[PDB]
Amino acid sequence: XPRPGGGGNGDFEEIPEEYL
Repeated sequence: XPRPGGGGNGDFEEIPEEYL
């Protein structure tokens, strides 16, 4: 769901916040 960093400019797939 929520993209890493909030999304917007840089719509990436959901990446574990726990990792890096």
